[PDB]
Amino acid sequence: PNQSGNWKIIRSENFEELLKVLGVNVMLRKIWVAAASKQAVEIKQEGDTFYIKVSTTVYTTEINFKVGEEFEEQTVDGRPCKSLVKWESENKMVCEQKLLKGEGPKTSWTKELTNDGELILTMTADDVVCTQVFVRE
Ligand SMILES: *C/C=C(C)/C=C/C=C(C)/C=C/C1=C(C)CCCC1(C)C
Repeated sequence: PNQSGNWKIIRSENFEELLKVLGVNVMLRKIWVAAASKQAVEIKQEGDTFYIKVSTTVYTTEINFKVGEEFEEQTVDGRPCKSLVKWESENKMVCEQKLLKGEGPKTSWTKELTNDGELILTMTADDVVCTQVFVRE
């Protein structure tokens, strides 16, 4: 059941708390928290192959992966990492991340398309879980 589409954010929970764990400067946190409620997300899914574009005025990223194959992306705070996505269930994928260089909080993300048509993203750093909920444009 396919996640392709243009998605608009409706709620963002614990994003500032996540940025705190990641050590992001407070003045930057305020800007990023504001931008998080205005983001645009585009997904192109063909089976296990994904393209994801996340766009805001301060931050934009493009993610490319196939489920089950290691790939490179960045942590939320911008550090290059090695990632691997697996299906946890029919509708929900989970990504484990490992920094290329250095140490820091354990980070991961999940993405799920629900029965009622919401896309739910979670992003985790150590004990803090941020949840962002999207609906189709
Ligand atoms: C599967 C969906 C993924 C992996 C989405 C990742 C989205 C981000 C890493 C978003 C990051 C943002 C910032 C770093 C600051 C501006 C607000 C966000 C939420 C767009």
